[PDB]
Amino acid sequence: ASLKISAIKAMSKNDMNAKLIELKGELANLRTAKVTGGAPSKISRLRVVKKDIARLLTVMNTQRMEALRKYYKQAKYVPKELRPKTTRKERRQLTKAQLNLKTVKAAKKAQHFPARKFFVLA
Amino acid sequence: AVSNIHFCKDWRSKVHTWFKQPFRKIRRHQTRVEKAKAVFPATIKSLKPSVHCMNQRFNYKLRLGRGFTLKELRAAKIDKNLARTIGIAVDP
Amino acid sequence: TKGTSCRGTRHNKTHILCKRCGKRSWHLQKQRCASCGYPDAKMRQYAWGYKALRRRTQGTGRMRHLKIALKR
Amino acid sequence: STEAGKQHSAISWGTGRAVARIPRISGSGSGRNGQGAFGNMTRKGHMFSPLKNF
Amino acid sequence: TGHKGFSYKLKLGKKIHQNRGVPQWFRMKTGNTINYNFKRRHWNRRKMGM
RNA sequence: AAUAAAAUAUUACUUUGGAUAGUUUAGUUUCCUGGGCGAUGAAGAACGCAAUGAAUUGCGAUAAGUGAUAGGAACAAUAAAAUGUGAAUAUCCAAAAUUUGAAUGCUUGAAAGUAUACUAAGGUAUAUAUGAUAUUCAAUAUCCA
RNA sequence: AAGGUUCCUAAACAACAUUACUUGGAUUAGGGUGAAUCGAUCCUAAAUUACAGAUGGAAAUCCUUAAGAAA
RNA sequence: GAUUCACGCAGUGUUAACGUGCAAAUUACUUGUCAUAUUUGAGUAUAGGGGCGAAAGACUCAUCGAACUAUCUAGUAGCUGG
RNA sequence: UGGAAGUAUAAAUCGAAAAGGUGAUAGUAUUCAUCAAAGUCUAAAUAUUACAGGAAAACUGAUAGCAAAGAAGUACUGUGAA
RNA sequence: AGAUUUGAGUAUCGUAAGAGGACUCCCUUAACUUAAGCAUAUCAAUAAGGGAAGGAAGAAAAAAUAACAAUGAUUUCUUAAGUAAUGGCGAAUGAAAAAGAAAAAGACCAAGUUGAUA
Repeated sequence: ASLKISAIKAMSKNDMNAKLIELKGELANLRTAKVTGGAPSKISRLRVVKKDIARLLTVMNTQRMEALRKYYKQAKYVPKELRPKTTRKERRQLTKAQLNLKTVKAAKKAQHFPARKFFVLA
Repeated sequence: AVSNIHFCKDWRSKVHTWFKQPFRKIRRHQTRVEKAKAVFPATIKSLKPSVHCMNQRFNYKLRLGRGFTLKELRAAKIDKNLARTIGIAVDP
Repeated sequence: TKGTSCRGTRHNKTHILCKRCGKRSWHLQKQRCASCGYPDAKMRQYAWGYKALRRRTQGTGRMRHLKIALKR
Repeated sequence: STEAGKQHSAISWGTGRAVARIPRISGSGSGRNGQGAFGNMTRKGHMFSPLKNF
Repeated sequence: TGHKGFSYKLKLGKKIHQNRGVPQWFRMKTGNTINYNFKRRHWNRRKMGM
């Protein structure tokens, strides 16, 4: 695995596209070499190159999604791929504010008649 | 002696065994302790009346009831709206 | 001729591979699967077939997503 | 286990087959089929009165 | 048959691919018991029933 | 009358067989904590992916693994390459996640397919029932110029 | 139709084809199936199955153009 | 819906062969029949107190005077064996 | 249903109120006692052999213990359920 | 033309489905078995079939017990108790108040009133 993720991050978007085309073409010729009787050093190169494409594609996708998250951070209608991670049950449950809601009659009574602190002498 | 044993049904699915009993004590005791730490006068087991038992078989004995009637609170000069907040049971 | 001789013409499949359960239990003329009860939305399970429940149910497969959720 | 040794659909073959009347495993294609069944003296069957947790 | 559906043909090819033995190098691994593939079948011995 | 080839009996050694003894990375039962799936596509099924893999394991066209954070020098059956400028290994994280499956554009037998709209090829949306809002309509159904 | 690699070649004969086999539809490793015109795909036959509707305590059943602001 | 031969098909007789078979119903000769109430492939429809039957309680996957499979179920046994 | 001249539910018919229900032997009357139906919500004490993670054992020790101590619901059988 | 009522098509934002069902709430008129036969009864809210749920669920604040020197929502445990009762009064089935504990908590709609009414 020789792509040096530190170097991928410094590259620009077009450079990533240009590099991805170079890697894919180089990998394609290495598939030919293995079939046509390649050397073990060539075969080990084939395994290595496959990891750069996975490494290279991850950075492009991660950066693109991160930019999208910033774009839709203030948006009213966020795409479902960018909403907070929950389960189906969690979405359906009432909000904590809704659960604790009380009527004005009960809210004012609890204000005027709270649970006192006391103790019994023995 | 004529035997009367009701084992003709599937008692094997009706058997309840008490292997959880030594751990009910630990559960209830720990929760009972947890209540005292949180707000102590809640596990205080708020005050309850002294009411006679029913029927002539028991009527000479006294036992704790549930809640003081509204007339007993007035005689003791306690508001019923304040009684529930200071560990007094009230039973209208 | 109810034995050896009658088995000469057995060259017409009744059941073919199903699509939801993957077994050779799709009845062609009946247009239903005898095992997973296809067309039917609910998977076919019976309380008398307790073994057929343990042969195909939750946890007998990959659990590709549920294994992450339960551990979460 | 409450269901240990009782997880077969076996029935006795009956008489007229030169074999005992202890129940036998159904089906074919394996060595298990046609063997003994739930009976206490058979192999891979339930024992005598099974020990209960109660 | 000579005539087959596309999906059925691929499931025929996989059954061909799975009818192979253990490679020799796998048999030399430390603590290896997998010497023979007991899921093997031959056309004249067992019908795969598909 | 005679023979010990066969036959029989005992012990030693060898053989077919796997009992017995020693042992356990497996089970059984009870108890404690939770009981955390799915249209944001679940459980299940199918196919594919390792330098040499058939099963199994892990994974999804970024393939027995990618990024990030911890982690500190290995793996090995055989070669290679990479490696303290960070190998293995771990994960409730990030990206990614093929064909199906409630399966949900229409069709589906073992079926290969295919229509419209938006952004040639690719990718999205379009099943049924249903709540609120908006818009377009229908019926002199009630009045009504 | 059914079978599913049994097809061709090479190496090799431990097992299998009631002796044996240098043979094999058996072991191992490779190779092999090319369509604008042949078929599937298209149409409909006996028949089959949907939305809405009707029926049922329920699962589900009936209806296939009749019941529908559908087709 | 005449008489016969042939490709085929059935199963009258030998109550032949075989009867730990070639075969969980077959073989040889003989006999009959061999196109319209004929023979036959595929598709399709009919399913358990149900179907189908030129009717034998026949056939419904070697299972039929009520199939196969699983649960009730370790059904009950004054009877037999240990 | 233990509820016995009807304890509960449902159907057909009938069908209240200037209230009324209950006091389990049907009926009428007069007192007594106790509640106030025909709408809704509500923590805690309670259950658990799905499943996941743990801890224990006068349990079994490869014909035993789960069917499964190895690629076990696997090899293999059946058109199929199994 | 206009003011309403009612019913549709489309668009937007969402909602139900399927898995699991050990424990929870229910629908349905099984039989083997016992009664030394058997036909009511028993097996038995039991098997199978079907629906719906959660981390628990169900129930819950008296048209409730009792006849007392009276209690006081619900739930669960002990006792009452194999008792009252039911039953070819045969085989068999069978509770509850009282009393002792674990825990404790009460609040709303409808109807009525206020209407320069919101």
